[PDB]
Amino acid sequence: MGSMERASLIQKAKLAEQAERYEDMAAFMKGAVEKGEELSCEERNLLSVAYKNVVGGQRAAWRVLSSIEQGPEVREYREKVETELQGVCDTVLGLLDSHLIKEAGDAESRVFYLKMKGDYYRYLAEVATKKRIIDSARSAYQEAMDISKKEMPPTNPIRLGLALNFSVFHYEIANSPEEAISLAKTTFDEAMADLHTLSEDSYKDSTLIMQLLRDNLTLWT
Amino acid sequence: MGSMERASLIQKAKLAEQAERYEDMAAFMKGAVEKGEELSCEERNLLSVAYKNVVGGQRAAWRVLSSIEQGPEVREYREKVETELQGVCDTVLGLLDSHLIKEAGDAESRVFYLKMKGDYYRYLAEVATKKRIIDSARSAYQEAMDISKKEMPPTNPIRLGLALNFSVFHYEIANSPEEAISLAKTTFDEAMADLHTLSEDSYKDSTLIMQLLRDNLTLWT
Amino acid sequence: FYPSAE
Amino acid sequence: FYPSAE
Ligand SMILES: [Mg+2]
Ligand SMILES: [Mg+2]
Repeated sequence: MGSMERASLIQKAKLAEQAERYEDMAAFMKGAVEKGEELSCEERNLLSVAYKNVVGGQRAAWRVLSSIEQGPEVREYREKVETELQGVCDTVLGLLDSHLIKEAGDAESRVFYLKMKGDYYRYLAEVATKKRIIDSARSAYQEAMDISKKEMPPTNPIRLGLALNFSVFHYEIANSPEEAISLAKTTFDEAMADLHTLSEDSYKDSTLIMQLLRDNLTLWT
Repeated sequence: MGSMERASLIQKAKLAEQAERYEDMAAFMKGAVEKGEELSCEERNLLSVAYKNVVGGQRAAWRVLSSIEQGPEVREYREKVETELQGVCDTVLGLLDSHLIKEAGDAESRVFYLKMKGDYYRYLAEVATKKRIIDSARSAYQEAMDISKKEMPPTNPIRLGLALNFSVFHYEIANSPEEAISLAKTTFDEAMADLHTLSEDSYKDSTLIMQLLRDNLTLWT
Repeated sequence: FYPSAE
Repeated sequence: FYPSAE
């Protein structure tokens, strides 16, 4: 993508999203990041949707194959999909480390990128067989939590999605279901108390993510 | 795939189908065809499911992008997807021509492959801007029809799916809606009259495809 | 537009 | 298993 204009990459990412061509969408957004300029809010969302969909298909496939696994063919093919998943997570982590996080000074950008760092170390942990990868996810989520608590209101959708994902990290990855349940409860309750401050459209944005926290609390208790 | 055993390719195609990894499934089945042995019935179905899903995602994307098209970016990206679709159709046509069709002597195999040849020329025609490609689809479907009428009963599922697809070719590609409607009606009626010959399981197989013929007749009349 | 064979 | 953020 080095020969393509930044604006054309961004335009084609949006076309690829409409076409449900998520591998193309992630390749266009990788090329836009590698132009070296910081991303706007809408561009950071495009980067995240593209990779979420790519890695989401790889995670689903890896879970089907790992279940069948429980000749060498099932293990070889699960290994094949696992390696490709690890490569996509390494690519995202590499964009964050060169140089999205270091250039991100506003809280909205910095928390978004540190949450992504946590997420893609978490996806590495889901397949790992591990301590160091779990620690790297934890450390990224904790830095993002610290900034979000100081800099954003409790209803901010990035803060809420970070706390949701850190709660899933604690329940599924770190074997800390009580920490998961405490974080999801505290986050839901502090957001409920701040909803009165919001417009109708912001209220809809924040209550949609709060419902996910509640859906997990209903699964966990 | 040259270093992988045929049986391991077939096993991994089946794993890829379970995992909804259709590009991998088609690459495994391409490697199995290129071993040079004829395919069994279940292997021919694996080849067709894999490519149908790959090309089906490309057709859907091409339709979204062609609709948006109605700077150079929308046309460039529609061209990008179109070229990749044409490459998948060329790959399938190339497997059929080297050497699946020439080695196929039983009617079940030969009609299946000639129907596939018709189908993938039809997908080329959907994007073409053309006469020669439409003629190549027609010629492949007509050879398959001629064999199927002589060699298979009117309820045979390959015969029914060929007549369904040749009817869609006439309505959507060749601008012959009356030929489409006549073929779908005649095929439905001749199959209905032969259902009494079938087991319960064959009856279910044939009536499911007859319902597609009826669904198109309801759209077309 | 028009369903084809599975 | 447990829904994460959109
Ligand atoms: Mg900055
Ligand atoms: Mg033969």
